[PDB]
Amino acid sequence: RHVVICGWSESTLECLRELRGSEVFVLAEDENVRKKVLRSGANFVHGDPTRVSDLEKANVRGARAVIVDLESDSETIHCILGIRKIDESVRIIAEAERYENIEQLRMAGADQVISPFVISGRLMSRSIDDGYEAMFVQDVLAEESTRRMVEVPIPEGSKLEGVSVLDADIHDVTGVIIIGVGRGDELIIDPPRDYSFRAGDIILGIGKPEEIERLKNYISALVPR
Amino acid sequence: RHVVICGWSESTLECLRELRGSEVFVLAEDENVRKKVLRSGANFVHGDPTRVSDLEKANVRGARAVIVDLESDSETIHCILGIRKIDESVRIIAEAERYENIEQLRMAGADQVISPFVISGRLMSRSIDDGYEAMFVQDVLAEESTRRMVEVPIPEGSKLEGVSVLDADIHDVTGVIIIGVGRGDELIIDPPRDYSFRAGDIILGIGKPEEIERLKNYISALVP
Ligand SMILES: [Ca+2]
Ligand SMILES: [Ca+2]
Repeated sequence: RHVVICGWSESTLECLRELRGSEVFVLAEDENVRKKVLRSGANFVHGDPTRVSDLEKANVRGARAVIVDLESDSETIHCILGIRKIDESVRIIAEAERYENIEQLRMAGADQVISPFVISGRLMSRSIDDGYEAMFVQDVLAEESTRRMVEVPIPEGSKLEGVSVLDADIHDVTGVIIIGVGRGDELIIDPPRDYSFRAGDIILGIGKPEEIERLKNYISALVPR
Repeated sequence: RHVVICGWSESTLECLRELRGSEVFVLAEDENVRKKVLRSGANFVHGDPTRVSDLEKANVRGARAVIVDLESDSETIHCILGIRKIDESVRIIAEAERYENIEQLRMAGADQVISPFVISGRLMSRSIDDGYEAMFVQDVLAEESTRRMVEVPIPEGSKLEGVSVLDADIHDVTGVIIIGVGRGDELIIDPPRDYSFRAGDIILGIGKPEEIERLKNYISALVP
């Protein structure tokens, strides 16, 4: 199991740091970065992320995911198109440089498009009086963070299958704040009364590590007599 | 009140979208971006963001905050230093596209640094299996969305002065989920039931527009 990164930028550098301990391959046109990629804990492949043969050389086929961030959005689109020819099942995550290009990255094949500047502009507008929201968005997104945002799936046979958020009382049992539930293509915030947890749901929660393990055990199957 | 933006890029373009309604002044060297800044709803000031005289021309003194978004690392620093020569009472928020320059920005006196690529890279690493965490950022930050994150300050004279979060029962009363409370320069995520609110505390919550305005009224002042 392994991850592929197309393009080397400050974003994919940050990405790789977060992937410490996992197998990762980086594909870029600049040979000069090999040493830093290596010390950053990835395997480096010198080549062109828009050319199929090179994406293939970088183990895109059967990758757990491919992360793409080339210098322009048109290069990123071409890489996306090349990846899809190789493997139609592989998850593709793409950074967009300019807002007007977001849908074209999706149309090309990205399962998800991240727009650093859109996120930045939004935080900027929220940071006029203080920095607490940016404090928050940084306090949670980092793996190294103490109290972090985590995803925990509702397993098959869960205690909570068919049970609503109110009956669940997760925050009392576990200490975890439920900030969302990921189901199918949608993320639901503050689920209403008529929401029941279904196996396969992804709980987006915030909590210290021991509160997280508490949640995981809590949502398990009823142990019969 | 008014806000000043030094520089222009995709970041400040999006920023203006969420500031439509505010008086915003954009100061930038590239005359070519006037038309776009104007359509975006800000007033355009042509000039040099590193220069005290042009920063003053852009209404920096007395400004609620200045946002600095310059391609040059060294210019960002000189911009920060120029603002501070004009008015130390201004909140300064600076964008860093290079991690290397963050400490230089703080040394110069930036109050806050935003690093788009740290957030982006972290979101990339959180998105290997699914995109829910990044969806939580698209959904919650776009002020033009259904259920967003809001800062609501506790006004002096608030009904909730000295009132504990358990006793406050905010989520039950208003529908807003409390994520954290900010006091001073610390953000307390998920404050314990016996934490007592104070004027000047900033409640971080997520809710619908009506829940939010419900919370603003709930914590409103006692105005005899
Ligand atoms: Ca990039
Ligand atoms: Ca910038």
